[PDB]
Amino acid sequence: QSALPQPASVSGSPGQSITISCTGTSSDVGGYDLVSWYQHHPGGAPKLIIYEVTNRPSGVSDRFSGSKSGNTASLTISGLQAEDEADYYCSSYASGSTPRIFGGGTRLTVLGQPKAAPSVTLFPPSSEELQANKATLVCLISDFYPGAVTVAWKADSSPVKAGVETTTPSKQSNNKYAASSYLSLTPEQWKSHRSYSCQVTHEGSTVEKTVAPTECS
Amino acid sequence: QSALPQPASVSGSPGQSITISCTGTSSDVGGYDLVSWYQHHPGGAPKLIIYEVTNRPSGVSDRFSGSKSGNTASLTISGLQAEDEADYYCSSYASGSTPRIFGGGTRLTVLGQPKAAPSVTLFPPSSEELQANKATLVCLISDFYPGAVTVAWKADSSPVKAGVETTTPSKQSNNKYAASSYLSLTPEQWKSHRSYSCQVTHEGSTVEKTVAPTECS
Repeated sequence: QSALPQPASVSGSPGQSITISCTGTSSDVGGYDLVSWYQHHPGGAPKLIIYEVTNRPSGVSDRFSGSKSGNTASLTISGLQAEDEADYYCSSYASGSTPRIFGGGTRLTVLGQPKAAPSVTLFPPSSEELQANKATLVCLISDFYPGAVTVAWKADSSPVKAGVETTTPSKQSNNKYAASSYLSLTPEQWKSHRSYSCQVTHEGSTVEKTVAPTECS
Repeated sequence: QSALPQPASVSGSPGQSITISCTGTSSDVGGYDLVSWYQHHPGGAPKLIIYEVTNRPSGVSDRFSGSKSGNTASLTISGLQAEDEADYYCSSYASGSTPRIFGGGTRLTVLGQPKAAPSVTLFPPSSEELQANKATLVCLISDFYPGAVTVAWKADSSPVKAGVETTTPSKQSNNKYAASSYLSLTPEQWKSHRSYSCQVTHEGSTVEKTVAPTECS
């Protein structure tokens, strides 16, 4: 059955208030008082936050409330908090054969959250990695907001992008983002050049950390 | 409410059958014959495929079926096909504050190529980083399929969770996945132990990589 149309996404700021709509028809949202809403943080389990149009399970913040008018239902969130950032869905009892149809979901981004520069950390090819005749440098970028980051490499004060590989900013528990830039090199080209560096640029600023061939007894 | 735990990840090949479980209590799964299963493709709307434990709404193939025994419910998909690949959730009616509790979901992977065991590489704290009174270990996981892994860290045969951040696996060019996990530590904790080890599990198979403070003798 065709889903209940919902805004693909919405954005707000801490303390603000947002409304997410769920468009139904006289056969569902508008035919009964059985509309539910779910909050779902990807990776986690969906959570029932509203049922029977306006019922809010105990344990669910009063900042959330639901309602409907005609064939459209809405979920309103007040005093937006960073933790409200998640996906939200609606569903309704239907007059057809389907016992319950669902909305297509709405991703709610909570902006305004504090900014922060990344704490890049450069690693030299490990001992074992060198065994398999391999050598890769790791530029660990962590605790930064937004997930906006651009990285470059220098081979003895000379830009070299032959072997660069950066990951897509994965979010973390501390809510800040993290990513790693790899430089798949040769145990040959590493034990040759003097020192490799990593230049991470986050929101205008730019940080650098260099590492050179390490050897011991 | 506490999520009804279900397997994080399961895989199957075209034509085979797979079974996913949902664990609950006498207050929910056990207390009613109101278990549901939903199929959800990321980006799309959740689709109800099983309700009332074993009931199947119209339009839904006979390949899907549910059942329960005590406090554990189960979904079975037979004659697997590429399209069945998605996140699956269960839910049950419940007594108490919230009317319906949901499971954490299970990502099903219908094998479309041979499985690739993960290649793991562990990096020790750089001397440079150590100076700044910081200690970070990086664990790299590459070329694995299905794209799911769990990562754990140990200190001389003992668990660790503080400072443990692990990324989401991302699909690579070669159609296989990668991921990484780092562990923040104090140069003390580092030197304080004989060694730390990274444990990666893929499809039940677990491999380890260990590192020791000892750099020079």
